[PDB]
Amino acid sequence: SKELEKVLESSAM
Amino acid sequence: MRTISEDILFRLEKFGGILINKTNFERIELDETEAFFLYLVQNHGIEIATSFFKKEIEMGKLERALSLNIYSDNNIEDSLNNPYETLQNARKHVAKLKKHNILSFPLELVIYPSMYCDLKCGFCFLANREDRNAKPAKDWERILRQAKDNGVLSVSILGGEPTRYFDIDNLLIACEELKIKTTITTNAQLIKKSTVEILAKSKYITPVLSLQTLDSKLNFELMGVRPDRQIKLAKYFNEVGKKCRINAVYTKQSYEQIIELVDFCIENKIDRFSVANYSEVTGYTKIKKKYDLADLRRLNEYVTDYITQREANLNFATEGCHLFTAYPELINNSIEFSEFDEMYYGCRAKYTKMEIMSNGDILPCIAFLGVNQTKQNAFEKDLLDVWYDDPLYGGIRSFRTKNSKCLSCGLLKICEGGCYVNLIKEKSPEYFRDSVCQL
Ligand SMILES: C[S@@+](CC[C@H](N)C(=O)[O-])C[C@H]1O[C@@H](n2cnc3c(N)ncnc32)[C@H](O)[C@@H]1O
Ligand code: MET
Ligand code: SF4
Ligand code: SF4
Ligand code: SF4
Repeated sequence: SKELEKVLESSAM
Repeated sequence: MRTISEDILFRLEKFGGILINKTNFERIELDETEAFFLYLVQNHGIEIATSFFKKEIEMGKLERALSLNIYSDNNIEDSLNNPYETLQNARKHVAKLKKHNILSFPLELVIYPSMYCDLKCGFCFLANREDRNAKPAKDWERILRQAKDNGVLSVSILGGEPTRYFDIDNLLIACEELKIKTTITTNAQLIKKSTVEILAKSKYITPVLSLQTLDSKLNFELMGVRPDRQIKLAKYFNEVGKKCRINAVYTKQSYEQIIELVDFCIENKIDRFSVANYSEVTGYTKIKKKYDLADLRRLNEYVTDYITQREANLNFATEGCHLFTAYPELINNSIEFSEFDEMYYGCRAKYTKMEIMSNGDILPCIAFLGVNQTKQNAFEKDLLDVWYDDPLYGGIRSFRTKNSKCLSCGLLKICEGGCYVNLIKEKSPEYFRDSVCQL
């Protein structure tokens, strides 16, 4: 979830 | 220690409130009690706020809020209203946010004061880089003031080449004076000495340099210029002790070329090195897109391993919409989001982002630059009014996919079939799954 949160935070321009 | 610090963002939300530290962007979700308390602090000061909620403090409800390092002394004048009316407006505001079911205001504002650019990058998402109707900084100041008052988190100055914008210096000074966490992204070719000086001494503004590679041959192919100017300016900011970042678009760099950039960022103490997904969403890009989001993850793995194995330190990041689709192992139906995260993660155009073109056009995203629908004017209408009633926002916010696979996807609520702008291009947007999705 910490890993998922980092990826989701980066999922943007 | 009388009021909320300028380095902290506090906002009422439909679920209570949100707290964000502007130095690292870590969030804290608040209940109504905490939110209304801090709302009084914001408008009346700690003494009035604490007196009002004495019962709640007595019951231990506000222990966390009082303990947080978010307080300071400001020159801002308190509200002329009675604290009871302020609390009255708070309840009305929260109820309104519930009815509209939206975040209160965008966290990310992106302004394009001039679409003019001196370069013509083959990967540029803009259709044209000409502009003869750019507004003065004074007109943009009115925009920034609205953004600050309604709880924006950060402002990004783009274009176009913003350092070629005639009134850039005043615009930057305006951001500094309003204490808005700001970034400006530039090709660094003909940046003025006055502009560099303002940035070097700035507390609230961070420069980002657009640089694809140290390889002089390849960078010229991609940007039409050598890397010399970006390299030179990055060194300068280091020597004067100013934080500076670099952003590259992943077009056709090799791994060895990326690593060359990584090493450069390490030695010159770059504050952040980002590699962006090459986005075709606007439909104006020229260079062929070689790599996909799965390839972007592949690069992330390779670079992070290199940094670790070489025992180096660098704030490295890969960025792009729907990048999570390249992480299938992290996706499942047990994923549960908070009320805020569900509206924040995924497509930022829905509830967290606003972009304003040089002519005042308000877009939920730059992706709407290639959408043939009417856009409201920021120079003639309040941002907040548009944030509520705008049809483009309403369309992308209410869009729901009917795709079978997506309906069973764990990230359905934050994705809805992929990029909304891509989907509406297709014959049946609600059944089409965006091709960027690697799942
Ligand atoms: C989109 S903004 C913000 C980028 C990134 N989020 C950051 O932290 O700076 C500015 C960058 O967009 C890049 N850019 C231009 N055209 C692009 C495209 N078609 N796809 C992706 N990035 C692009 C420019 O090179 C510029 O460095
Ligand atoms: C569309 S790019 C906008 C910012 C600047 N022209 C750069 O490329 O760095
Ligand atoms: S420098 Fe920025 S605005 Fe100018 S062409 Fe390159 S990417 Fe586009
Ligand atoms: S496009 Fe569909 S399947 Fe792919 S991540 Fe989004 S919702 Fe899930
Ligand atoms: S509209 Fe498309 S490009 Fe813009 S933020 Fe949402 S997913 Fe990304």
